[PDB]
Amino acid sequence: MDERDALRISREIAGEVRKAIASMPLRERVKDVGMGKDGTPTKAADRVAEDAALEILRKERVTVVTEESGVLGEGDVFVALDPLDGTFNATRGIPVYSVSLCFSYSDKLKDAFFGYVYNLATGDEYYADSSGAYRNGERIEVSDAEELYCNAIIYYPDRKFPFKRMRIFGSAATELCFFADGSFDCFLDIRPGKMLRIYDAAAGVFIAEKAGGKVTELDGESLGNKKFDMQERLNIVAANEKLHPKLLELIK
Amino acid sequence: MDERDALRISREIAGEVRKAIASMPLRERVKDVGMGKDGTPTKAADRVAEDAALEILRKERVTVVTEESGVLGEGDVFVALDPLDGTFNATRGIPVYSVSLCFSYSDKLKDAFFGYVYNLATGDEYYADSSGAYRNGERIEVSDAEELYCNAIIYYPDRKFPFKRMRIFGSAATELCFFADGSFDCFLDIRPGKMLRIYDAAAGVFIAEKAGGKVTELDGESLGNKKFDMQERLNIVAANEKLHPKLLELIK
Repeated sequence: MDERDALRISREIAGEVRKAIASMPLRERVKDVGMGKDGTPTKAADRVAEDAALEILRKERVTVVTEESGVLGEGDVFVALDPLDGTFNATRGIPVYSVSLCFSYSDKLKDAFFGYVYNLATGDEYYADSSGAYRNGERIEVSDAEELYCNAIIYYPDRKFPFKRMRIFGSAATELCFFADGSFDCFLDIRPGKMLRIYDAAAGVFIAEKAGGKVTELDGESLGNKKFDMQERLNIVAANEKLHPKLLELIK
Repeated sequence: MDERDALRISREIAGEVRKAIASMPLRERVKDVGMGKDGTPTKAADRVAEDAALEILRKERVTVVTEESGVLGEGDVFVALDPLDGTFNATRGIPVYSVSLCFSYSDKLKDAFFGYVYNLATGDEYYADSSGAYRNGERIEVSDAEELYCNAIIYYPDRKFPFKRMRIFGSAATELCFFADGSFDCFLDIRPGKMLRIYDAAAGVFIAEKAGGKVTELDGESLGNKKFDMQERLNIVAANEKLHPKLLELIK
């Protein structure tokens, strides 16, 4: 498989996933249907979403990692999948939630060749391959935000901070694409618990990097060897080249 | 003018403003045209929305209160208007932005008789009146959660909090409706630098209260004396009756 195929498959899935959820009323959406492999409630909206995506990835030779079902298949191309990133918003009808797809030629983040995040409430399509990163077919780049006095997305502000704005929308994949296109100056998940997961973050991170952002763990080190399995966890500091060090500086 | 005239007027307004913004590209929305009564810039999105609103409004016997154009007119129904709350979101295609209107029978919030918040992105309509609070014409009520381990919108977390989730979406009027809804268990604007202005607070305050919430100043003071005219900005502590007393202690 290659980048154009991943892009064709991802679009297949988003189209099918968006119709599975769009026609499901909030009342149906919010009901628990099971417990995820990941340990949290599977909501009905997650499993309808998760089901439309699996019927596509099934016909392809891959190893998929997902929240509800977990590790699946035995293909050489690994897929980190969040069929529904922003479930809480979806169940509440808040228009910020996405499908997120990251494909890798190995079990580790550093071998990623495609990343895709599709917001299912707006039709906004974000992706990245070798030719760069795009929003709805258009080239995107991080901001040239060199001041600390900037627009941050952060999980979770814990103290006084110097940001012009602070936002938290409930969809990490999607907010990583808000960083990537330059609509926010940085993204931070510095929760000491290290609560962000690999299917949640991998499409976003890769996309953010293709758009020029620097994307590291808490301490500035590379995420390159993050594993596409259920037990991986991460923290994230992401901003352009000049701003990134100041941020690391800030939180240290 | 009565609560029924107020719904009719709000709806036509929602229509014009929805029409105009929907027609302009992001690159346009974001231009500074640009100086309003607070010293914050007026973006092209802001002006177009205001113009559409005001055109409809001051055909009425009203005093308009807006940040952009300040206090307009001399009629004695007072209308707190913000034609586009969530401007930063709107200019980047992030779909949480609304037109907000609160009609009172004096310049004081306590004489409020109608509140109206329309999601310009999604078409969600919230309103309240002496009959009750609605979302897309279905009556609503606030959650009844009683613990601080709840779902909170909060401008801004500065210390360690016990909440189950914290969110910050960039449109206080919409966000007070998320609370009004039960979607979120509380709404907190505790910023030491009380920045919230009455025209962004009044309607969602109005709707949340008709939906059963307790909504007061930061120390628990009543909001009925806050005025549609000027200089003072709000702090807000919004929650069901059982959680509100607890929130007041916590932000001690």
